[PDB]
Amino acid sequence: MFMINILSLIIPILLAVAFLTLVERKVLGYMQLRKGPNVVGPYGLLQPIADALKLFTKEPLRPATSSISMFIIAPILALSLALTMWVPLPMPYPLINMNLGVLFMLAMSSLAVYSILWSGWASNSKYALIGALRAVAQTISYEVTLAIILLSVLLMNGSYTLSTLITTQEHIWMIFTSWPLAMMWFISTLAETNRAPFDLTENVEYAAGPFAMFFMAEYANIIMMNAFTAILFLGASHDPHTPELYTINFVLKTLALTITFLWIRASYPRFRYDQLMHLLWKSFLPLTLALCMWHISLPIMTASIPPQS
Amino acid sequence: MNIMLTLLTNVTLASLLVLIAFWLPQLNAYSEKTSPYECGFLPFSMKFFLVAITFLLFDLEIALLLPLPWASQTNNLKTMLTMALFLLILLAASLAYEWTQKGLEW
Amino acid sequence: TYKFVNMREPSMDMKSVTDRAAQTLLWTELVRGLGMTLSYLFREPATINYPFEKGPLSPRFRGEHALRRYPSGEERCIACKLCEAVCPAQAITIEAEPRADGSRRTTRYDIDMTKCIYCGFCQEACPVDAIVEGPNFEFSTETHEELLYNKEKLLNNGDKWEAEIAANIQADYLYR
Amino acid sequence: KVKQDMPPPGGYGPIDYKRNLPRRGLSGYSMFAVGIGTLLFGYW
Amino acid sequence: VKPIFSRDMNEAKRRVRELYRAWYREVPNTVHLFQLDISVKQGRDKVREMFMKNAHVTDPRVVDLLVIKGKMELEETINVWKQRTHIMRFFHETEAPRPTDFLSKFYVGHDP
Amino acid sequence: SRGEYVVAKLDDLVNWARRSSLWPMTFGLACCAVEMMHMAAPRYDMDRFGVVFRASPRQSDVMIVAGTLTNKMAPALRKVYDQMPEPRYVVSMGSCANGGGYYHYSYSVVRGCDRIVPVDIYVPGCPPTAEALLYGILQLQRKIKREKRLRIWYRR
Ligand code: SF4
Ligand code: SF4
Ligand code: SF4
Repeated sequence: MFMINILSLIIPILLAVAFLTLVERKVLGYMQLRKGPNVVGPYGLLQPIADALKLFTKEPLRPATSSISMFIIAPILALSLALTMWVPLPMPYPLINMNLGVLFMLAMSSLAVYSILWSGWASNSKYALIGALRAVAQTISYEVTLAIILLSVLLMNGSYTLSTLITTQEHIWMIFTSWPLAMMWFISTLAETNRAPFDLTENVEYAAGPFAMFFMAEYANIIMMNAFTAILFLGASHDPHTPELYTINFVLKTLALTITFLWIRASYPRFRYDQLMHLLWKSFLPLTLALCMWHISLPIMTASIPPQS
Repeated sequence: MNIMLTLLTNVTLASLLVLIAFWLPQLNAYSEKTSPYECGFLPFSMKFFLVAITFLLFDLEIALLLPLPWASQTNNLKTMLTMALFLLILLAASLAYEWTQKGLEW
Repeated sequence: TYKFVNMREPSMDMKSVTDRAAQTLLWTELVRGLGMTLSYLFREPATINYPFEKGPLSPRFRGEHALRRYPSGEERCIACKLCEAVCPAQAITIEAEPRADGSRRTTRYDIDMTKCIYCGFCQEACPVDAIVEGPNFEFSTETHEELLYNKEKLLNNGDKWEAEIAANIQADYLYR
Repeated sequence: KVKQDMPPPGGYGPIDYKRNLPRRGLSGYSMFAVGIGTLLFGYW
Repeated sequence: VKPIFSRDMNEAKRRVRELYRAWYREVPNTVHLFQLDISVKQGRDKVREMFMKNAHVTDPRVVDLLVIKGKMELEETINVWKQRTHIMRFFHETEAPRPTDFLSKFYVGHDP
Repeated sequence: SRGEYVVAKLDDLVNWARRSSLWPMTFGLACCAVEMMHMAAPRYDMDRFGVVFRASPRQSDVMIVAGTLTNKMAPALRKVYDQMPEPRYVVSMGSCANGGGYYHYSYSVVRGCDRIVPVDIYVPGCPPTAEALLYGILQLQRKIKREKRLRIWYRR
């Protein structure tokens, strides 16, 4: 039965990513006074299937990989880590309940970075390596601020247990207590997934299937990060007898956050590498440090230290 | 065993998909692109490495800052608060040093 | 006569500085832009349902060239060849011989649409309204040879589209 | 009689030709106060 | 008349030799850079052939301009501004050889 | 037979996927690129048909030659074309791309992109109206729909 749970966590997420592609297309189009995919299936519901079938039939070209071995491991690592990050998330009950689930999430995101380095290095392409290293630099800065914000917000949770966040936000959403950290956290999540305006347009050598899987892993990471934001700040009511209510509310929150991800994508011009790092090092980092000081001092000075257990 | 099972299932699923995406789709015959990778022949700028070493050190300081949630339960709250503020001040000082001096060039 | 874009000094009033810092810290202008795109989301999309819905077009539209006929059924083209001369891309090739009756009827009226620029000089030059660019813009082919239109192809195009071509000319000849 | 496409008697109506970007939002003091108030309620 | 670069033919020949040295030394690299299928000898043979094509010139001004044009082609070749086809264009390959015998030309066509 | 029925149905499925999710690359060279943009503009919205402008030629299926292919640009077009993965289709937009159009007798204009790359659909016009280009793409979709790659392999 546990294997059934694993499958019921993996397969639906992949299907959700597939339909998220269509949702993004339509949302961006209608924000551009356009109709997204509307011919391929009713309201484009068959568009993701068409895309997948076309991709898995397109001639895969070989990118002269210096190390097929590594070139193949990078997609596997990305997808596997993306799937694993969903496991600790409490939709009211988590699949695997870890006392330190938050740190597990952070570590999984940290390993995911290697997929980028491995892809570029094995690609045997100067432009590929340059772009990969730029991605390394971008994810480098997000991790620091992300970790600091997560620690600061969990200073009121009482532990790194993800399930406890529901109890902490039972009465009031965490955002009302830590809204600046929420802003920086959302922007940091955008930076992590390289979603605009933190893209670096112009791992492209990947052909068809490989590319498709990398794309799936990236979008699954988008959905997972939005879910993490939901659980952290947008707490949801959980009735122990009827968990479906929490599941519905949480899903709606995650969908809203992904829609905001697309909404930002088609609202702002893309940053520049210098500007992105002069944000994530000279604007966010000092403020994150100050807010971490504040969120350490506040529970002590207000006698609001959360329970350890 | 449950977490190990999850890891195994995820890894195997990803590897199976990589199989059906790297070897299955290339079975279909698509002629032959007799096209050689014409190559005929180094930007090791500090601008990149600096971003890396500084991240390593800040990540190290972040590691020292991780046990803070459990450290708030100590009876010696004043001492713990002072030490935590000290570590945060040192992080800020390191950032300030790099910013004030020739650093944060990214 | 001249307007100074930008060239606006910022007031250093503490209230003004406070609002500027509020814009910087609270990301107000980004939220304003985001709201603008959200407003665009709830508008009505401007996409037409091709090919079930066609875009607006005027009677003066220039498209597929077509050779017309008099109401009696005789080809209007009297082989003056001035449309061949005026053609800025030298796309029209006209060869004429006295017909069995004795009129100036072309034995070759070839226009390669792959070289024509669809300027419309040909229809403006023709003194008998024989060569008139039709309303059909959807005549894409799969082979290059098809684009090169013979005299027979032009006559058939004229016979097919004559109703619309005549209606458009009747609706525009006064302007010309 | 001549029937060219001509301006209507009296001409067309006025056409906006200047930037209309309006002013929206509270004052900086007020916005900061609202944020701090939300923070205070959250803290309590 | 103002000389372009060389006042005398001897000065012009000096420029010609300088250009020939540069082309002669560049040919090996060019074959490597564009991955040409010609041999280093073939490229150097072509260079000599091209120089010998304009071997009837007697005006230093014309020789100067020829050297300038030769330099420009070398600059593009060295800077990889030319492409592989551009370098191969010197070696006319697809073009069918046109015969010189009168009887052959008589058969081929009305060629004068 | 049953074998033919299975192969035919599978071939139709493959044909549907490619024609539904055609990914074109904008090889915008001249005036015709502007009308191509108007095709992707809200009024016509090629994306509505699943045709999304793929900047990467390595992930493209249709090369829309839009403009005058000059001799200087000619090698680049072919080199980009052979770096496209298969199946790859070429759509020639505009008289200049079709047979040189206004510049057919120019000293530095290729007399049609057909010489450099094999073309599947020729869109006439100067510039062809965005609907005509959209019509050509739909004609290409129908052309893909008629393709029977698997059937011929089975009947070989
Ligand atoms: S201008 Fe008119 S009448 Fe004269 S040759 Fe052309 S089509 Fe015929
Ligand atoms: S419309 Fe223009 S390009 Fe076409 S045949 Fe007439 S003159 Fe030539
Ligand atoms: S066909 Fe006409 S519009 Fe298109 S590139 Fe040529 S001249 Fe420009």
